Amino acid sequence: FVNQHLCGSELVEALYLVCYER
Amino acid sequence: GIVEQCCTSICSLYQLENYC
Repeated sequence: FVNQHLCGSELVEALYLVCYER
Repeated sequence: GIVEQCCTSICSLYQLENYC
């Protein structure tokens, strides 16, 4: 993902990663 | 918005936090 376009399910995957809370 | 910034252009992952 580093310096890559994030769309659709790839964007979704990134959002879950950033937003997950323990 | 964030979708255009991340999908059409490039965004840092830190920019997605505001949408949690």
